[PDB]
Amino acid sequence: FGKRKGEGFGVDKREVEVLRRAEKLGLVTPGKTPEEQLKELFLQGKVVL
Amino acid sequence: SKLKAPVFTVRTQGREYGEFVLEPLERGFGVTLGNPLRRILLSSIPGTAVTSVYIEDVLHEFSTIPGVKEDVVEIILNLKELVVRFLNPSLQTVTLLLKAEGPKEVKARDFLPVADVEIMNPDLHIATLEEGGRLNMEVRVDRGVGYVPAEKHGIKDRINAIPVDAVFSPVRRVAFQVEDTRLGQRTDLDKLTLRIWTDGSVTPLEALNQAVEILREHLTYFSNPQAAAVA
Amino acid sequence: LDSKLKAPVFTVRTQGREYGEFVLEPLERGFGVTLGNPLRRILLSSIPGTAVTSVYIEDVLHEFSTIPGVKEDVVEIILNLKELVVRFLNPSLQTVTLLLKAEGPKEVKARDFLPVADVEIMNPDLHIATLEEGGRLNMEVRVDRGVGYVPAEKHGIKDRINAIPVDAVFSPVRRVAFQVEDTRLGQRTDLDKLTLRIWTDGSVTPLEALNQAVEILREHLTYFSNP
Amino acid sequence: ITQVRKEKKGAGLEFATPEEALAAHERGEVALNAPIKVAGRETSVGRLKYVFANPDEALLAVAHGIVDLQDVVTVRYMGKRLETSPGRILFARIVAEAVEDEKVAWELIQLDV
Amino acid sequence: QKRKLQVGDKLANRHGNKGVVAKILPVEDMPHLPDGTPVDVILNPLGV
Ligand SMILES: [Mg+2]
Ligand SMILES: [Mg+2]
Ligand SMILES: [Mg+2]
Repeated sequence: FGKRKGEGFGVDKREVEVLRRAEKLGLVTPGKTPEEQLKELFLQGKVVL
Repeated sequence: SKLKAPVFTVRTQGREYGEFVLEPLERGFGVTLGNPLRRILLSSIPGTAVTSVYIEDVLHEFSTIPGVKEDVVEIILNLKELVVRFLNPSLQTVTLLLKAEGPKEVKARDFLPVADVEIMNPDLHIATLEEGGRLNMEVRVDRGVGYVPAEKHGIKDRINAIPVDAVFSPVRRVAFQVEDTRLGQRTDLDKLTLRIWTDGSVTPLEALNQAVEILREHLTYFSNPQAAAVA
Repeated sequence: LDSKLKAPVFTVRTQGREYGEFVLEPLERGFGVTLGNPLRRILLSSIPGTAVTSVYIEDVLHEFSTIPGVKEDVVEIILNLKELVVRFLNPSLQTVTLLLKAEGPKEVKARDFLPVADVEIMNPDLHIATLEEGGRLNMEVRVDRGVGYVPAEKHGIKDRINAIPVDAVFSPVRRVAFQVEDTRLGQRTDLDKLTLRIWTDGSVTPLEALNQAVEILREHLTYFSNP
Repeated sequence: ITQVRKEKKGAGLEFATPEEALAAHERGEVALNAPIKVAGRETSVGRLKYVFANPDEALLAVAHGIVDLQDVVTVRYMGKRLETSPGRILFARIVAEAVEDEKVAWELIQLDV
Repeated sequence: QKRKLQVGDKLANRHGNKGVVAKILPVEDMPHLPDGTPVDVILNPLGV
């Protein structure tokens, strides 16, 4: 991820939608930043696809 | 309230990598434009690859050579990584001649130079030669598109030549980012960025151009409606 | 290695102004979905159309109120107003306001709306409301040109205090379906057969819709031209 | 596609008029699919906020990201005002188109599960 | 003979998950990561 952040790209719209979905599933905690949530998923071995 | 032509930004590093930005775009057009181009970039972009290999005193792929560490299967596996750039667009095929003896580590740079032919990866390993070890090769490299297995093309120059699996696509990787953007009082607009990694044979920009051309030409196919009579 | 093959034939099947089927074969591997998806996205989102964006009814405060003398509630009338298909005869025209005043026992249709210059109503037999004895309906509807789908809260337009904002269904295209089937030409077995299915409201035909859709796409491809 | 969302944010708050409910949801005080009560009858914000004249509109909205197939909502289908998800409408239309009969198909399926 | 993997060939992992290759997609049809990296293999979760 950090590689991406340095490369000059922020969080994708699709990533936002998937984050909303996962937030409804109770996979990530509400209120955290997109990066924090993506990390929360990544620790569960899951990634946006 | 109709959006109009977006600014188009280009960022290139060498011949290998590129980023292409289009903003602002209407909602959903990041994917609408981005994805088809990616599909075309990964598949239909023409390029070059080794289509055949002849080695002296080698009857087939299943053989080894005295003084050479790598077997022929490995030699071909290495030659399959060879990136060959053609300058003149008219040129279809080139036979690269290599003659070497050891001890030395034979690289792709050791190939005898040809007019309007540039190896984009001279440091690519080919073989490991030992005292007394002698390697003489003729490798046929062709223009082409997509993935054509050795089984399909069966290309053999001379009798003992070995057909090689050919991956023609110059494009190594394609990704596209869709970021949130705004113009004036309009929100939820798309900012599209195409990231293109190639092998150096063709630049990301060229790839993007001919990909766009392929999609355009494909859109030209809707221009001739024909009545379908099931009755 | 050698590859040379013929350009695909575009096949058209059309029933009325409502529906059409579009077949494109043969295509190179994968190109069935390469063409199909963007077109579907464009056909749904970007095709120019008309919609009812606002409604005002006499003696009616909010959307969930009722109308004395009329059986349908305000909700049900707004629904029918969404199914109203209005076609603008002139490109200059952006927005119109259509007035309807009727009473006594009647069944009000879309044809009852007072005609406006360069405004055509495609579905005159569409049923807006039924009025009883003593039933009084006086209403004005705001019709705009736009694209895609805008919920009522997003545009939120009001000409006056009692005007109720309506979900704007702009898209003349009601549905788009596409399917890719494997097809073969000679010894090429991986080729694609593209089939498109488009439902419209009649204001814009499916073929017109597809044509407008592919044009939008081509025009977007020209945006990679000058940095 | 045929399962519906059950949300805990609103969790049975009482409201007088649907405008108040829509306002509460607007502030983020009530989830879209949360089982609230307006005018003494149990309903949800989604049923009030989105009322579709027909399946094509509802699925068009789903296509635009306005709602999700699992959201409970109000859809007008076959002269009936239905509280259900767009997804169940989709299933209904799948069966319907498959058998080429709308009435019989409507009779065969169970929409509410 | 040099045998490439083909449709109907048997694949397995060390945990007892076995399956025959039913489809070989071109790379552009493959699910991919946001960085543009396509996956190699798609295994059905229903097998777990
Ligand atoms: Mg195919
Ligand atoms: Mg509503
Ligand atoms: Mg039933």
